[PDB]
Parts: sequence; structure tokens; C-alpha cells
Amino acid sequence: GNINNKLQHLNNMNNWNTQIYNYNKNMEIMNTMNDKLINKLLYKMMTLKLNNMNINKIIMSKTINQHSLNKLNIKFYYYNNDINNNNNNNNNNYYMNMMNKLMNIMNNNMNNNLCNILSYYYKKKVTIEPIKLSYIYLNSDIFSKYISLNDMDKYNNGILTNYQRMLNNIMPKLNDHNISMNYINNINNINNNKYNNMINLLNNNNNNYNNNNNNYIGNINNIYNNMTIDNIPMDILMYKYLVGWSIKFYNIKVKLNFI
Amino acid sequence: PNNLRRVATNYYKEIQEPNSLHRPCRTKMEVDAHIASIFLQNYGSIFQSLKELQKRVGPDNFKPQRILDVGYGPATGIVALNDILGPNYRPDLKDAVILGNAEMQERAKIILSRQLNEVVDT
Amino acid sequence: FYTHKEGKDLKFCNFQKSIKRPKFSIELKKGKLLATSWD
Amino acid sequence: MNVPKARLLKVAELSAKIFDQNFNPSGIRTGSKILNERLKGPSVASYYGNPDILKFRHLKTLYPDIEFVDLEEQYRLSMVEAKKRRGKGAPKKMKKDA
Amino acid sequence: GNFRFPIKTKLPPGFINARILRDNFKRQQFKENEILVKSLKFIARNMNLPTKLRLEAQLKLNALPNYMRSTQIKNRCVDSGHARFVLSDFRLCRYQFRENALKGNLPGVKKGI
Amino acid sequence: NENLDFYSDFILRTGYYLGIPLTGPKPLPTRRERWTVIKSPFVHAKSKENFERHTHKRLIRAWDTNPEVLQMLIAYITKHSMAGVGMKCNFFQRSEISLDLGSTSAVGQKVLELLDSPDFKKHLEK
Amino acid sequence: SRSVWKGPNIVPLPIREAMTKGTPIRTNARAATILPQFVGLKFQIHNGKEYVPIEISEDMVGHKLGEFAPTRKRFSYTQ
RNA sequence: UUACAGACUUAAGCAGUGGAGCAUGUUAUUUAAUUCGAUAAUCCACGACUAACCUUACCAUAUUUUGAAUAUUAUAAUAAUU
RNA sequence: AAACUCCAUAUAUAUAAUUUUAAUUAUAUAUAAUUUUAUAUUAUUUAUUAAUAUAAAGAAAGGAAUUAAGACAAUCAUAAUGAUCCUUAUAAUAUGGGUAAUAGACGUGCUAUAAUAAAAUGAUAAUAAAAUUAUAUAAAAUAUAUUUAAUUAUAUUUAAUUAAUAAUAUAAAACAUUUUAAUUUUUAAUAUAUUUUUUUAUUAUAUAUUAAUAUGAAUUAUAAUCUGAAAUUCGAUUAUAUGAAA
Ligand SMILES: [K+]
Ligand SMILES: [K+]
Ligand SMILES: [K+]
Ligand SMILES: [K+]
Ligand SMILES: [K+]
Ligand SMILES: [K+]
Ligand SMILES: [Mg+2]
Ligand SMILES: [Mg+2]
Ligand SMILES: [Mg+2]
Ligand SMILES: [Mg+2]
Ligand SMILES: [Mg+2]
Ligand SMILES: [Mg+2]
Ligand SMILES: [Mg+2]
Ligand SMILES: [Mg+2]
Ligand SMILES: [Mg+2]
Ligand SMILES: [Mg+2]
Repeated sequence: GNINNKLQHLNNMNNWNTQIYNYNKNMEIMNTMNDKLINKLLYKMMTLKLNNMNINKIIMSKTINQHSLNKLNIKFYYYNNDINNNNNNNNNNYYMNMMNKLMNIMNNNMNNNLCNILSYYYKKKVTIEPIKLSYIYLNSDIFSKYISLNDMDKYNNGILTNYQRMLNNIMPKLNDHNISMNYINNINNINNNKYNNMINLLNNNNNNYNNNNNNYIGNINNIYNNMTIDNIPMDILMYKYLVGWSIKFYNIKVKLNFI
Repeated sequence: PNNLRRVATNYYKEIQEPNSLHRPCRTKMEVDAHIASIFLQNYGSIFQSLKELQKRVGPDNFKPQRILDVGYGPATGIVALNDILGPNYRPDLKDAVILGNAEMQERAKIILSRQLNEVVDT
Repeated sequence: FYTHKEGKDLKFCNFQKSIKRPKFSIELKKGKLLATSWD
Repeated sequence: MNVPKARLLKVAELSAKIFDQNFNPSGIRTGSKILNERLKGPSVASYYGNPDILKFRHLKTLYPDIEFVDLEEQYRLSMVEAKKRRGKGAPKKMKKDA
Repeated sequence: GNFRFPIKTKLPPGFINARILRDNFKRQQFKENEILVKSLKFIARNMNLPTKLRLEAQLKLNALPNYMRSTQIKNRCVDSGHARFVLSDFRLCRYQFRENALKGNLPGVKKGI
Repeated sequence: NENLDFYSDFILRTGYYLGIPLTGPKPLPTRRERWTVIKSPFVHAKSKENFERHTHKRLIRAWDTNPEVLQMLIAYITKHSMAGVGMKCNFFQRSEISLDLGSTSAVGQKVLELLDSPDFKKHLEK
Repeated sequence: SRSVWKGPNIVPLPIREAMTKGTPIRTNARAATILPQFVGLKFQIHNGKEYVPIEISEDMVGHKLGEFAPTRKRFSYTQ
């Protein structure tokens, strides 16, 4: 149920940053080494400068290297605080900020896209999917990098009484028990809606000999009546609410508990 | 063994305290416990410090004829001196002020009767 | 000062020398009292 | 075992001929093993990875429009200037000509 | 301008130190001369050839530089450079293996039961 | 196992529409690799962390199919492969005993070159 | 012990000059096998620090130069 | 300063081991080097996932000098741009 | 923290055209226990109770990981940051040597000091598990040591397999038979037997000896082999000889 549904558990393949299996072990070692090196290279491409006093630091998570039989997809989460033009105007619709220029060389640039260069390094098709996170406390890796690299002036002379206060009012204190029990009630309701659907579809009769071998209950519509994409998916999704967080201060040691 | 070992352990336990200090022996068992566990490192401390005197003053310029040794032990200073200055050394005066239990003096006779610098003159 | 938590860097002037162990010293330091660790 | 050795040797020789195998009835050391061992050079020479990786120094010409900053390099250069100001700089290196 | 090794070689892409550079140089030159060394070894060990040719091959083999010797290649940690306790399944030392393993960097490695 | 089983199920669906009788996925024995990492104490305390890697295996067999259709199956499932899954394919082609038109090593070449060089010819002279 | 069928451990050495001039042969090839030709010639064999002078006799053929140039000093205790 | 309980440990019981040769680590000593590994008095400085070369960190001799990096400024050889 | 969770175990379903065969299996999913009930006895806070035993049901009996603080240790040759010092040298390369030296001492192992225990032999081949093999695992056969053969070691050759397929690899102890110094407790020559692989009788079968043998395998001589470009300092194996301590 929890591990038999894609929306209720994290696939164990996601526990590893390099998702690969090659019969040729040497090629697997090489691909693993190539993923660490490219990850380091990408970390060096996140710091950009427009002018001497305009340095935009994009905070990037570690890369997720999905190695399939035909291609390699490099997925990473990034956070960027747009401080140069944070207005209510539409001036950003007439120029490409530095972060858009950086993201457009990953795949869009027709002559020197990073994917084609990497496609020769790996000898396979390569795609890069940057995914933008709007808050810095949605990814443990991004959160640690921000503090470590950007909040130094706040904890270099002790943790400021305001800095700590901000790190304690990030999220409203949700009641985990009530949220946990609401989730369990929704699952019971969905489970009891399907059992009722089948019980009714059986009691209504939707070869007596064949009525002892086959298990086909009837039309798919009736079995899944009132179970649609508009009500089932979002209610069963796990790890949807931040309910705990411990930061430590050099070496930043952030831990987030998403339930 | 076990009996003497315990008395030796007690003194060792006392001196373990930070910035602790030595003290005179109290009983006869402590005299033996000191001559077995504390005399050795005291003999070496006096041996490496009198050889420093003999070299930094001059091997010829170091021949004291009146010696006084004071410590919580069986004339350890005299025992060290008799070794550093050879078996033919016979200074005029050698007074050892053993500041502890009276048994230590009897043990000192035993130790110093095994050095040829200290034998009755005929 | 040394015994305090901040005197653990203080350096005092001591000298170390190596001396053999006689038989009586070896014999004495045998057992659960003198030869066994205490921590 | 009762099969005459001459007969079993004729079968071995003919069999070796059909299967393109080396027939050495005497047993003299021929070195054929050396000629058949696989070459391990390519695997050994790739131990440390592919040397033709994109490097930060190549980014200033691949993407002239974008100005990248190397924080590790930048940190080092600031530490060099700091030591020069404290008088703890590096001695001028002797020239071989001298 | 003054490369430390007789022949020009490309640098490894990752962590670099003097020992890694020396080992990497030996690895590249072993590959360039592997066939040559096998051919001389064959001539020197083929009893069908005259002793003079066999001894000539052995002399040529003894005159090759040390960087062409297969037995001088040493597996080192590709992340730290250490040469002890190096696992060949990952080319990492036991300490770097544990750190990478716990970070999820090794493709299928999990903590044992 | 999760992607392995899901992808295996997809292959069976692809084959059915292609007209390929398929059997499986048959689970093969899982391989376990193990590594022990002694920690800093090595004092016989909790001084040896253990690690392991499990290779999950599945076998899908194809029967009574023409080579062209079999190649279409492999091409399609290759195009839509999942992350972290490897695939080995053994093809079996029944043929006739006698066919039409059918179905030098580097070291040896260098040896001949070396034995012709003057440093070797100067001795082979008889 | 090198297999006899492989032959001697032959190393490049300047033997012609030592046979036409009588000069000593200074060498670090301690593994070299003393061939029967060497008999009578004078060798200076490295021991790690110095070059030990040694003349080869007929009872030294087959051995190796390193065997006659000891590399360590005899042990002694401060009794 | 009182009392209580529980510890960890203790000894008890059982089954192995305690000297010999060799293997291996340490110490001391030696050595051109025997790479490195310990000093506030009980005891106690231990790296077996492989030291012939390599490893290597030590010794002797010889040899190299912007060296493996990044940048600056020149010079060229080369390809594009213009 | 515990619960929970996973592993193990029992069971169910699914998968395998049961020649990749181990279906007595493989691995996905699910279930099960932190067991349950009656009865008698002894205690109790005596009740809707614990400790006990008795009976009944059950395959059910074992593990794993897990909080934050506080006080303290390690150079991590297992990663850093600064300061500090070297910059023709405290950086770099090559050849050789050393890390393997040897008075004493200590730790940890190995093999032994013989009969509730060592050595041989056991082919329609007694009986495992877990691993490994593209920087390979190497079958059978033949040749030599070497003898009918086997065994062991190496060479020649390189079958199959890059693997639930072939190979490393016929597990070993066990068990049976034979043998075994000390041991005159033996062996041999005659005779003898209703113990016959054996009994008995008479003769010889050494003395030495608190002791080291047909126990033990250190040390050492000689010859050959394996890896490697190279085995001298300083590697591994085999044969003949040597046979220390205990
Ligand atoms: K050697
Ligand atoms: K079967
Ligand atoms: K060495
Ligand atoms: K025995
Ligand atoms: K077996
Ligand atoms: K040797
Ligand atoms: Mg090696
Ligand atoms: Mg060395
Ligand atoms: Mg060297
Ligand atoms: Mg050592
Ligand atoms: Mg069998
Ligand atoms: Mg065979
Ligand atoms: Mg058998
Ligand atoms: Mg047996
Ligand atoms: Mg004896
Ligand atoms: Mg024997």
C-alpha cells in the first residue's frame, strides 16, 4: 500500500545520487567518477557576476544522475533570490537576467550547450533539468549551503538573536498528530469507497462453472467510481508538510523532518 | 606480594591527585613499599642530576669531601653518589638525614653495605 | 593554573629519563592492583 | 588407456589442426601464453578518469556572454595579497641564468 | 616549460598530488609500451629461438625505463591519493568509501544489516 | 527491485501487442556484495561498519518470433528505459549447417618487426 | 632463485673497456649475474652509500654482484 | 553528612591458554637510513585488506628550477571571425 | 525512548513453457505473536491478581537499527581553515640502499611435545554454505618428477563460461580398514589349538635410558620450478639430504 504506490513512498533508487547499473563494472566506476566531477564543475558555474558589486550566487543542490539504457538525465534543484530586478513591473520580459542566461546554455544554446559537451564525455545522450525551489528550507542541501556561504555575517560573532528568531518562525507549528490522523482517515475512506463499489457491483451481478475460476468483477468505471485524479492524488502524497527542523553552527548541520 | 602491593597502591593512589606532593613514610610496610616502587625513580632522578653537575662543573672539579643528603628514602642521594663517583671514592663525611619512619634507616644500611665506597676502615 | 581547564596548554619545565626495571620492581607491579588499569 | 598412444596422438594432431590450435607434442616452452594474454593497458590507463573534461578555464571562451566567478581561485588570490601586506610574502625565485 | 616526466602527459581530471601524478604517468606509459614489452618477453622466453636472440631480448627488457613496468602501477584513492586500504570496486580508500557510501554517492551501496 | 519490476511489467505489455509470446519475469538469485570498513577505534568496540550491494535480476524469455519483430521489441523498450536498470539480451538464431558467404595479433606483428631489426638480425646470422 | 631455463640476468655493462684497458667497472646493478666472462675483471659495486671494490674469481660465477657488497653494518649493543 | 537500592566490577563454576621453536607487532640498541607513530609516577607508546622495484613518507649519489594550478603580458604556429 | 520498522522463521498468492533445474529452488507481495485459554497450588494490594505446575491451541524459538545533551581522548598516514617556516629547496625526478639490522624485554598468533590420537587408503565418487571469474576463473588430456596407476608439484595445451548455465571445486572432519615409538604389551623360529587376521608353550628378540621416536620440523646443504624487466640485501613452491628445542 505505502510501498506499492508511487505517491506514498520514496523509491529506493532515489537514495543514491548516481542511478545506474552497467554489466561492465569498469564503465560503471567511470560513470560514477564522471558524476562527481560534473557536480563539482556545476557548483563552480553557479556564481555569476554582472558588475563588480553585483555577484549573484545561485544555491544548487547535489545532482541526481539518472542513467537509463539510452540517455543520462542530470536533475538538480536550485534556489536563486532575484535581487537585481525584484519589481512589480514587466521589465524582466524584455531581457535575460544572468540566471536565465546560465540556464539556457544547459540545453537551449544551439552551438555550445553543456549537454552536447557532456554527451561526448559520457558517450551517451545527456539532458539537464534544472528545477527551481522558491524557499531555501525546502531542500536540506540548499538550506545548509545558504547558511554556510551567505549567513556568515550573522553567526561569525555568535548567532544573532534576530537570526535565530527568523530560523524559528519559518514554519507555523503544525500539529503532526492531527495531520497524521487526517491522512490515515483519508486512506480509510478511499479504501472503504472501493470495497463498497465492488460489493455493490457484485451484489448486482454486474456460467456457474466460470463463476468459480475468474475474478473479473466488472467494468473499470464502477470499480473506481468516485476515485479520480482530482481527489485521490493530492490526499495520499507523503512528506508534504515540514514538521521539524534542527540547524547547527565551520560546519552547518541542518536536518529537516517532512511528514 | 599482595600485602606489600596494596600498601604501594595506596601511596600511588594518593600521589595521583593533581599537583600532589610526596610525604614521609608512616609505617614499616610503607618503608618497604617505598624502597620497591619509589626508590627506583628517585635514584634515577638523582643520578641524572649529579652527572650533570659532574660534567658542567668539571669531572676533576667535582669531588666533594663533605656530603649531606635529605629525602624520604634510604639515603638515595648517597646511593646515587657512590655510583657516579666510583668505588674508590671515600669522602671524609657522609651524613644522610632520612626524614621519615625509623625503619628506613635500617634498610639504608642494607643498601649501602652493597657498595664498596662504604665499608668499615679495617 | 595548570589544573584549570585553561591551563591545559601551559608548558612546564620537566626532564625525562629512562631507567631499567629491577626484578623486585617487575615482581611488585604484577596483579589486579598495580598492573591493571583503573579507568 | 588401452588405446595405443600413436592412435591418440594422431587424433590430437588432426583435432588441433581443425580447431586452429597449437600442437606442441614435445612440450617445449614456446611462449604462446605471452602471445595470448589480453592487453590490460586501456583499462589501467583510465584508472583516474577521462582527462578531457570541461574545466573552469574553458568557460570564459565557450560562453563569452556570461562572467563566471571561481570562488576557490578568488579566495586564494586574496590570501596571497594579505600575506604580501603583512610582509610574509614569498621570496623571489632564483633565476637559472644566475 | 619543464615537465617533471620525460614524456608529456595529460593531467587527471580530479584530485591531484605528486604521487597521483607519478602513478598516472606510469599508467599511461605502460599502455603505450605494453605490446613492446610483451613482444620482447615472448622472444626471451621462446625456447625455439637461439639463445643469442633470447639474451638480446632480455637485455633490451632490462634497459627499459621504470615507467614502462606493469608491477610499478599502484592503485590509489582517486579522491584522497592514499595507497593503503583502497577498494578496487570504487577506487577509494576505506575512509572515503564510508564517507561517499553514507552520502549516497556510490551507485548501489547501503549500510549492512 | 522497484524499477526493475515496473520496467519488466512494461516489457510484457509491449511484447503482447507486438505478437511476441513472453514468459516471466522470472526472479533469478540476488547477488550480494559486501564490504566492511574498520572505523577509527578498531578497539573491538563498534569498530566495523558493514555495507552491502544487492543486484536484483529478472529474466524475460521470448518464443516463436521472427527476428525483425524481436528487434522492434528491443528498440522500443530501449527508447523508454528506466533509471538504474541494465539489460543483457541473448539472441538465439537457428541456422543451416552449410551457409552461403558465412555467418595477425598486435604482439605477433611486433615480434616479426623486432626479429628483423638489426639488433636481432646481427645475431641470427648463421 | 631465477629459473635456469630463463638464462642469466644480463645487464648492460662496459666490459669491453675493462678488458682492453683494465679499468674498474663502477655499477649499481646489484642484481646482475656474474657471467663467466667477468672472471678476472675488477668491479666497484654500490652498496647504497659507497662502491665496494671486488675482483671476480671463478668461484663467484653464477652469483650476483650484490652478494659481495654488504649493505648493513654489523650490529652492536651498548653493553 | 545519614540511609537505601541498583551498578560496573568482582570472585565462583565450566571450557580453553600460559614454557619450546617459528611467524608477526612494539621497545631498546645499531645504522648513511634503519620513515613516522609515547613524558603531570599503577599498568600501558600497539597501522597484518599484502614494504623485492613501485608502494615511500627515510638514507647515499646524480639531476630539475613558474615546477600540477589560475591569471597577466609578450612571442610565435594554427583555425575561424572580420 | 517505546511503539513502529526491517531481517530471520512459518504460511498464502504470483512468476518459471521445471534443460540457466537447486520447484527440496529462486524473489516480489501479503499474513502471523510483544502469543492465547482453562484448571489447581502458593503468595498478594486476595481480585477481573502475580509466581507456579497441569491441560489445550500454535511453526513460533532469535536478532537489528533508534535521543539530545554533558564530561573527556585522539593528527585523522582517514578531511579542512588560518597563522607560522622552506622557495637552487624543507619543492621535483632517477639509480641503489633502508623500512627485513639484533644484546635484553613485551604483545598477539602458528606448529608441536603420541594411543578418548596421529599417519596412510577409501571411483557407479558420504554429506555444505557463502563467495569469485573482461585489469579473468581455468576443465579434461598429455609430459616430467616417477614407479603399473593413483596421489602431489610444475610444464605443455587453453574446453567451457563473463555466468541460477562453465570454471575456481569430487568440502573436511565424520565413518571403515590398516599402521603406530615408548612397550619383552613386540617380532621371529619350531610345536600347538574347537580364539586361526588368533591362542598357548619353549627358545632367541640389546643395551642405553629421565628419557626425543616411526613424536616433533626448527636450522642447514644441493638441485629444480613460479611471478616479475629484476627474487643479491629481501619473495613463494617442490625434490633429495639435514632432524634443533619441546
Ligand atoms: K630484489
Ligand atoms: K526441478
Ligand atoms: K627495500
Ligand atoms: K599425535
Ligand atoms: K563442496
Ligand atoms: K632473493
Ligand atoms: Mg603492486
Ligand atoms: Mg622501497
Ligand atoms: Mg626509490
Ligand atoms: Mg615495519
Ligand atoms: Mg558426492
Ligand atoms: Mg587438470
Ligand atoms: Mg569424497
Ligand atoms: Mg582423512
Ligand atoms: Mg630435550
Ligand atoms: Mg614425522
